Amino acid sequence: TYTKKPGIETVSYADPYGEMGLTSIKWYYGSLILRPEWIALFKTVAA
Amino acid sequence: TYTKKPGIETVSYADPYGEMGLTSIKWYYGSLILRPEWIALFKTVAA
Amino acid sequence: AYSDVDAILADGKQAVAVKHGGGLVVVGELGAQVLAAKDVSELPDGV
Amino acid sequence: YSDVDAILADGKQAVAVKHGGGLVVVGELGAQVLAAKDVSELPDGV
Amino acid sequence: YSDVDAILADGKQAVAVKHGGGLVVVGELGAQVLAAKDVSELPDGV
Repeated sequence: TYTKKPGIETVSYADPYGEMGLTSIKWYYGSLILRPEWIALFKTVAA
Repeated sequence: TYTKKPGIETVSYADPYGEMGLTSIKWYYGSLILRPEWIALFKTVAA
Repeated sequence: AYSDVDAILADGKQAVAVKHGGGLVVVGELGAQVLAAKDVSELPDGV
Repeated sequence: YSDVDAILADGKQAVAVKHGGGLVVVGELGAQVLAAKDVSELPDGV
Repeated sequence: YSDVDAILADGKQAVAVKHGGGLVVVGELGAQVLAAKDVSELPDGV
């Protein structure tokens, strides 16, 4: 989580008044299927 | 020399996730040949 | 003709922050389409 | 264009936008039309 | 152009490209073509 409150910390040339503030959330993937044979799936149609 | 290491410090509207890095070197150079008659140069061809 | 920044956003035009000289440039989506063209085939219908 | 790298891979260049959301992409034809003083200097396709 | 000072000396404006990387120069006639909702508001030349 990266958060930049609107103020002097976020002025730059773009916003020389510092009226903007951002947020970010970064993560990664996973799901190393150790034994695919154990995982079982059935398909069907609903009503 | 300046260095904007990736992370929170490089968080902005351009990269809200803050993944870029930066490093710059700046300097001033100048020279003046007071006595060009003292500077001597010979030209030749090599083997 | 846009008096305030909100006018550009309310009208739907985009506004790119400007470095060096000048203060701001306003993006029209046709200009964006014109901007995003590799070959004369990819230009919009206008040009 | 799905992801950002597709812009770079295709040779397109993309700028960041402050006033309002968006990411405008620039092309090589988009370059010279942008850099135009008057009617003289634009690509012949224009 | 050789150096960025020549951009402003000519009167052309230059913007900063961050998402991909580079620097594109915007001219006056380029500004008009950039701000166009439809065919009517391009400059007369185009």
